[PDB]
Parts: sequence; structure tokens; C-alpha cells
Amino acid sequence: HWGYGKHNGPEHWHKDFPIAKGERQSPVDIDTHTAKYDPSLKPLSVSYDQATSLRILNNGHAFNVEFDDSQDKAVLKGGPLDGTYRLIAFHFHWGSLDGQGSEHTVDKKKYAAELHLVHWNTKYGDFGKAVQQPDGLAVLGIFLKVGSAKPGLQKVVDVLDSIKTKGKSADFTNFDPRGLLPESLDYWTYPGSLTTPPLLECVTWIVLKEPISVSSEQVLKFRKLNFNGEGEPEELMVDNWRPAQPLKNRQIKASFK
Ligand SMILES: [Hg+2]
Ligand SMILES: [Zn+2]
Repeated sequence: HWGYGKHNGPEHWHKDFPIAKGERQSPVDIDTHTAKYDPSLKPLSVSYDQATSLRILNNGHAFNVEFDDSQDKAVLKGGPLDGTYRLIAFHFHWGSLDGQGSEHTVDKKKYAAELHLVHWNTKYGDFGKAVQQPDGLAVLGIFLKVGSAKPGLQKVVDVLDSIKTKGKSADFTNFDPRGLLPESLDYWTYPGSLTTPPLLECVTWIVLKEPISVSSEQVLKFRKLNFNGEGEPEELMVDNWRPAQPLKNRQIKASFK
């Protein structure tokens, strides 16, 4: 099926998912000089204090840390959002080298990686129905730059060995996602889509201005994961990011000046 290789990469996705050439595709380049400062944008409210992580899984294109979303345990609200959005999972996109890896770019600048915390609008009952609505999802995007180590990320880094190949999973409880947030919650927001097939256009993107730094050693661990399943030729999981898409008729708003 789809992937990030020469023969099944982002350029080929449109054949199986025509929406790839849609009107509100992600990611996009964030031009800081044309972004519109919107003073009506309220601050973000991140309530992750009762978060309950369950397991981590290598799905062939990234690794997913899944959470229990049967109750308002870890929620996002405020900002450009109407209603409460529940955290269901998070994953990253990274590169083969420190100079690439993020999906969104800021004034064309690429970061080493990008964290996506996926949430769904509780008004819709479950994730499956949320993806049928234009305001069904809210994804918090956080940039990662190489520098000092992020203590709160080591727990994830350490378990990667047990889920090296596609299909493997491991129990991953008591992980606190608050350890992955930057100091400031200033952000840019725009209407977009999931960046991997089915590329559904139900996402309200909230990209934080301030990146978090991780050590070279931490990011190196990501690059040791495999795309392939066990007993198959080794294909390192690197460059699992989609290039910027045309903004078309959309305006990116900023919560800061
Ligand atoms: Hg949708
Ligand atoms: Zn993503």
C-alpha cells in the first residue's frame, strides 16, 4: 500500500486517495509575515493531568502512543476550538538527518521532527464519527529541534527497542504527555487534514510557535525503527513526512504578535 518510498511515496498517494489533491490539505508552510494576528483567539486550555496511556505500537509508518479516551481524561479546549476535544494518541514524523523531519515548515525552515497529539470532538461520540465532520479533529503540532535532551521523552525512547518492527506493540502505561510541552502556548491555526492516508479534511491545526529540544541521542533512537515487519529486509523508518501542500484559499491565524 502507501508509504514514503520512491514507488509508493507522497507523490503517488492521489491514486488511491484522490483527496490528496483537495482544497484543505496538510501540511503547509507557515509564512510568519502573512499570518494574521487574531486578537479574538482565546488561549489554549490543555488539561492532561488525568491522562491514561495504554500502549505503544509500530504501525509500519510511525509509532503510536495510545490513550484511554472513554472519558474526558486528557482534553484540549479553548484557542480556536468550540467544544472539548479528547486526546486519543500521539505520534511523530522525523527525518534521516537533523535538517529535515517536520511536516509543517516556518518560513520554509524545517525542523528535525514534529509531534502530533491527535484529539477528536466529543460532540461526535467516537473517533470514527468525528472523521466525518469538518470540525471533527484537533491536532496539536509541536516542533522538535536538536539540542539538549528532553527528560520527559526518555521513557518513550527507551521502549522503542521492543517495538522495532511493524506490528509490534508494548504496554505503555503511566506516561505523562505534559512532559512534551514547550514553555509557551502561543500558536498558529488553520483548517487542514491528516497528513497520512486517508488524508481526511477534518482537522483544525494548532501549531505551537516554540519548539522543544531533544538530544541527538534521543532522535537517533527514532531512526533505528523499521518500516518492514519481522523477517523482512531491513528498511529503516526515516523521512516519514509529507511535503508542504498549497495553501489555496486559506488564511493562517496567529494568537500572538
Ligand atoms: Hg471530515
Ligand atoms: Zn502526524
